[PDB]
Amino acid sequence: DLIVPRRPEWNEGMSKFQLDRQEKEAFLEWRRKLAHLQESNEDLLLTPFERNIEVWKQLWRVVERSDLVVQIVDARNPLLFRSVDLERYVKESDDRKANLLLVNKADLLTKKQRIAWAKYFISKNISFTFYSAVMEKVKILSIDINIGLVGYPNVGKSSTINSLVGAKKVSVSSTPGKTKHFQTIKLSDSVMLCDCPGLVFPNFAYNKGELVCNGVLPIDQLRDYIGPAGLVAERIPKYYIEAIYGIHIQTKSRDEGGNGDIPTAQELLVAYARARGYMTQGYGSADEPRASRYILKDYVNGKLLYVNPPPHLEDDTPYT
Amino acid sequence: SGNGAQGTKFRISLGLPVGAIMNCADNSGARNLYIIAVKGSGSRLNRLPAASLGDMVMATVKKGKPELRKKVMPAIVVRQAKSWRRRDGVFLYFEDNAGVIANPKGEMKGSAITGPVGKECADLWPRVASNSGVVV
Amino acid sequence: TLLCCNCGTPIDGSTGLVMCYDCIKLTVDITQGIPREANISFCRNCERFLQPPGQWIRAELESRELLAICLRRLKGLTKVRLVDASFIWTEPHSRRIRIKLTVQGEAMTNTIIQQTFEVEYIVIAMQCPDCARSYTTNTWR
RNA sequence: GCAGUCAAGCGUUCAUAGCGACAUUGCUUUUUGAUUCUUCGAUGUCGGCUCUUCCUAUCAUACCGAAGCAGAAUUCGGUAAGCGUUGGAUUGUUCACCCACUAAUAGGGAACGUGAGCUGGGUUUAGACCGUCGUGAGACAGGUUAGUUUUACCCUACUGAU
RNA sequence: CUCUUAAGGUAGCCAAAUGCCUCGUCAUCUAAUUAGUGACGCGCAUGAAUGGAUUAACGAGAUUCCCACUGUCCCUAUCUA
Ligand SMILES: [Zn+2]
Ligand SMILES: [Zn+2]
Repeated sequence: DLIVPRRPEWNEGMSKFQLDRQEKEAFLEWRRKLAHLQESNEDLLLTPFERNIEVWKQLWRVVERSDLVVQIVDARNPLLFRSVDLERYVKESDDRKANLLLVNKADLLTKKQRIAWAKYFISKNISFTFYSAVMEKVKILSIDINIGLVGYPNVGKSSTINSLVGAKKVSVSSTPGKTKHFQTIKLSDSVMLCDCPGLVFPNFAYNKGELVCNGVLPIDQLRDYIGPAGLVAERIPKYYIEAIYGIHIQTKSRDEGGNGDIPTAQELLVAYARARGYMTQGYGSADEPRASRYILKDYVNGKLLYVNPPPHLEDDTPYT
Repeated sequence: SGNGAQGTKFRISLGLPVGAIMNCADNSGARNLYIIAVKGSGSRLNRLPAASLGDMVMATVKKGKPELRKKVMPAIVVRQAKSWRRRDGVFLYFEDNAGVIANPKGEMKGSAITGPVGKECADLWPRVASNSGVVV
Repeated sequence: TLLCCNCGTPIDGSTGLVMCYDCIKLTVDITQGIPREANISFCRNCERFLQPPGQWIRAELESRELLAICLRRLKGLTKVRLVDASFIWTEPHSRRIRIKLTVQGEAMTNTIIQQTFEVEYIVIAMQCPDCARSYTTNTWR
């Protein structure tokens, strides 16, 4: 509801001292507002975001230097990362606005679900573009003033830059901790493209009982390891798991109702690392915090595919 | 040594030193216990400490129910395989070494001890006597 | 179909439990053995704090490694387990760090309960001595 | 490094039940440094393992005394070296750091005890790789990996035996 | 726009046999890890036939863990030439 920091005006005059003072102070008011929001929702669930001055200053600089932004969000969960106060924040100059949001990494959605997603992306009147980087569309092509390329990391937003120009301007990584200190691109010299650093937006749901271990948290640096384990367990059923991996895991050894069918990942990580041979220091046990990393970095790549439905609670959109 | 123990035990032959992985006898969810130390053990240079029947040890779960492992917890040795002498003359030994997870007061964590339990262990703790079906 | 056995009144379930919720709230503690106020040093020039044996960690104010250095401060938080030590806002000038901690302590028998408790971290002023001897003209290498 | 000397203050107005200023007297070789006195026709060079003995500047045990010592638990001090002072993870490590038991895991010395006692992980020849430096041969107190550890039968000492 | 007489470390890779600080930071394995692995990178002092990255098979090469096994050890004893 209230998730963005807001910089009202520049006023063009002078005095960089108070131009820095009013921006620092202004930024701090947003932090106090967020703490008040935190008392409200139980006591525990905090939205994922950042609250330092400089990387928000680097967006506060570029929003009016572009005066139009375009978005790069992933197609496997595009409902959550459409932050409410960013299409509302390209509104405040009373000029050409309405950002025309784009969703990328959309190769993974087939014909029976791209149209079902376009139904949601049209019906509630949200700006939308489908691209594997108004109803008459299947997917736009690589053929089809400053542009603000805005995206939270590991969405392939630096692989989008290596697919429209061929210049190799910014450095992508596997971990999402690289993009910072923006780099503008000159191409088709009457038009300019600017860059934005990696800015995750505050989303008020699913933060500690989360689903956000797909694009946000460090997979190589985690210390809960059972949340994403059961998250990988409950979707992508056992037959597709053994189809991809080839390993024999289970035929319901424990017959009690704690597991039943669709097995949880305390007999999955041990069944993966008993085949990969990863053992502990002292006893021969398959270490689940070693198997969990190779499960998570294989799932979030796109090998173990999963996409949620359009935001109505459905049964199953993917069919393996 | 007297950490919730009832009385004083005779010197049973020291069956299993530190590093011994004995079985787990109760239904706590553990399956084996890795002995790291024995409570009330004397210090001699190079003599690594050993646990007899009925001793309270500090141990670590090495297999089963991941709520239980990666932490140090007290156990009580209820079966040993080293043959020891009872003062009424009989020598005896079990077929496996096996212990039971307890709190520092001596109260158990499980609810039933599968398999036999030595008399010298069942007598020294009134909670191991309450949860054991077969005694010797 | 039981009774609390500490206060006596409430009937509680057979899911595996202990005396009443107010009784475990007021009588039973699992957060004992921690200091609720803690001091840490700093330098106003290089902005470097430390645990008093060790090297400066080169983090800044409102960071992530503040959780690491406060966990590495000797409290009872390491052995009582840990989850969700997320940060709480404080005025920058007021020179305090406020962390909420949630441990899952073990009760009288097998029952694990949640906890909400708080520890304030107050920062004192220093000068980073290893930096003060660098300005002092002792022997050179 | 430790011991005393005046002890601003702090310890709830409680100069000493404890701690802490300025400066101040002094000790031990158990360490940093300074010379170059002894060995350059060689005194085998780190650590660990093993084993014996000594010191007290006492960690525990014994007996006392004094406290914001009610009991319980602590603190500090006096005699006191008789008797003990561990098992492990990582590192060659001395050192350090955790884990755990314990009454306690005190500090040291005896050619920085101890290689014809051992080991050879480290260092310290010759082989080779990297990084930096040099035009180059080559250098590095930087990293890494391979690299022969000799003799007692003599005198004494000690252990036993005539 | 330039500054030295040319250019200004590209693709890659990493506390690597190359990282002084350094037992770097985070996670993980362990009861405990200056070790091992994964990840990060203004990298004293990585880097493209002074070859860079990856690699099945092979190795009396260096390194960490597990299973089995054991006098290596607890803690020594006995026997034979
Ligand atoms: Zn009650
Ligand atoms: Zn400083």
